[PDB]
Amino acid sequence: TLLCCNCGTPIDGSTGLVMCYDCIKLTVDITQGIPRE
Amino acid sequence: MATRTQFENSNEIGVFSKLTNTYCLVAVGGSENFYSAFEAELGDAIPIVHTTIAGTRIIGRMTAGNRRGLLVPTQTTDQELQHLRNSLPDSVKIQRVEERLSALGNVICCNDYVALVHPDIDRETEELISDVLGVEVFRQTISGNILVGSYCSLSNQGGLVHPQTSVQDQEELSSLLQVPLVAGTVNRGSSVVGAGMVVNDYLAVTGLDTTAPELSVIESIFRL
Amino acid sequence: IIEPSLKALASKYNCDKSVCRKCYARLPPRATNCRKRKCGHTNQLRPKKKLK
Amino acid sequence: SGNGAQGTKFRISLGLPVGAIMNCADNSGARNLYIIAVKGSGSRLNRLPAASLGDMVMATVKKGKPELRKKVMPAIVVRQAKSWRRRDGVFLYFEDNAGVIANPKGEMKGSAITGPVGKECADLWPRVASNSGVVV
Amino acid sequence: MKVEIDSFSGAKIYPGRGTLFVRGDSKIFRFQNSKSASLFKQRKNPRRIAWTVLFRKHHK
RNA sequence: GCAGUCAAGCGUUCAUAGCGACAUUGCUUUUUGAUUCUUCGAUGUCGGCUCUUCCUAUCAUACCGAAGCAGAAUUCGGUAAGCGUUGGAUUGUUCACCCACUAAUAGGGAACGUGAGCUGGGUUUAGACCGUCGUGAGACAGGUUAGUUUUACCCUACUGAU
Ligand SMILES: [Zn+2]
Ligand SMILES: [Zn+2]
Repeated sequence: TLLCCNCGTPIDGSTGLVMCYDCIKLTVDITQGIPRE
Repeated sequence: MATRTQFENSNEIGVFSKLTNTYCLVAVGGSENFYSAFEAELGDAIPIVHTTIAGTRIIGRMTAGNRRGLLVPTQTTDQELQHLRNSLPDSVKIQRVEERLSALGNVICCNDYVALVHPDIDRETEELISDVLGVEVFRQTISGNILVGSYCSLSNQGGLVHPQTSVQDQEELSSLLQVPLVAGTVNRGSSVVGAGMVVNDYLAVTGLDTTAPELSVIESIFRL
Repeated sequence: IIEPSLKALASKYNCDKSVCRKCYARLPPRATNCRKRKCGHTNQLRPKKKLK
Repeated sequence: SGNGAQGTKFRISLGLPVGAIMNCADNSGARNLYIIAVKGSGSRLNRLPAASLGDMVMATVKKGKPELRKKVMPAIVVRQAKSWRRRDGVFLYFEDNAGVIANPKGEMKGSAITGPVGKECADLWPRVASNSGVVV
Repeated sequence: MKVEIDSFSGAKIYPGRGTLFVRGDSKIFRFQNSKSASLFKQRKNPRRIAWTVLFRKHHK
């Protein structure tokens, strides 16, 4: 029972997790620093 | 309401401040911006004190206080005790505790009526807590995190915990403390809510990265 | 407030200049050679770029 | 020093250099930390760098939770056994060199710290002070 | 300005002099000199060391 | 290896903001090649440790100028060599590669600095093993292993003392 704390609306689990899946998909990136060609 | 600020460049306010329903504490570190964020929404019935206990700026974690008492560790000196006593109302009694867990603000999550506390505190210290602050104590944990005053922010109107807290844990704790809780975060995912922010009955202060989704919960849980 | 007359006045000193091609020395717009010895008094000048 | 460090720390006797293995004091599942390098270090021929209390280092894990080890990560010391001096003249020393895992900005990885912690690190890193029960 | 007491010998410790020791259980120990500091590391008991306050107070 | 002039043309249309043809003049001895001029009745021959100084063709630092230089961040450029320019894995290694910090981890010289200064891992004696060649003794600039490193009390220099 938390809030997505970026958008707000997504009440997620307390298994140990962060802002909403859509929010981490669209805003957060962890593949930077590479050319794709 | 909830203000947002930074002590120097830190978004952690509960580390450098200790806010109650009758007094407040701050660290002497400049930033009149940081001091105005308290002076603004307050009256002269709440006196602010610029202090540094044990030669430290980490006062909100090294202290734990209420609206009628203040607990400080054995490492602070008579000079600081006296600057506090000559600058704080006489309605509170200050006591220099003499126990191991020097970080009182991490091991005590206190308000006017109830006090979550760390398990391994001495039985002669918990009784002093009850004596001074005038409070009943409970000693379990938050959700395995035994640092209650750091992983749980709390008032008499509302309470907040970190996002690992089970729903059974929330129900149990809300029943014991007799105030509704809710398990969110602050300053963009910072699970350390008892330190990343600080709250009163009619006031909260967080960091500039405390976004509006977090401020909404903070203004929903604590106003009531 | 911009005061475009004062903008044109300001351009006389920081924008209405030329630059030598070799030494990169700023020079007057009405120049015929560079006035520094080490370059060579070269008659190969260029104007300063204001736009873009 | 300002890799998320709040203020400026006074000098502390350089206790534990590279090659050192200090205990870990958090609940991150790591049981020791092998220092390899230091931040803010100075460069002099044949002087291997060193780390003092409060300092941030680069570390490797040599025991615990194999999803942690075989990679470099930042760490922060919280105890050392080399006797340093506070400006009130007193000398003091712990009995074990010990540190903590963290991210480069100063945020910890675990949730609590077993054992005591130095004032000279708690005043400098607030997140450390939040996760600490005992400060000296 | 405050004055401390050694944990081993019970000697007054003025500012500037002696080491200090923080054990793993956080119990803090002050040592006026290397003598008491090392007699602590050798696990000696002050109640058996003749020149200490604990000895002299138990012996009355 | 470095520099200068011509610069087809690439560089959102906008020959040098920048990169790059054809060539062309030409520099240093800090590179190979060539010579055989000095040493064949002793110039002790690799690298590393140490230590000092000098050069600038500036990696950073300081001050300036120009940029498809808003800011931020970068690039180029000018004086400028005052100060600094690392810890480590593998390798004998110079060279190289990689990890990490760092303001930076620039290039070079002094008999390819430096063995009566060290070391001796390597090369470069004799022992011995393998592979290939050879009928054979034996060869290999191929691999591997073991293998004595000398003297200063003189003159000068230098450091300090009368
Ligand atoms: Zn979301
Ligand atoms: Zn010129």
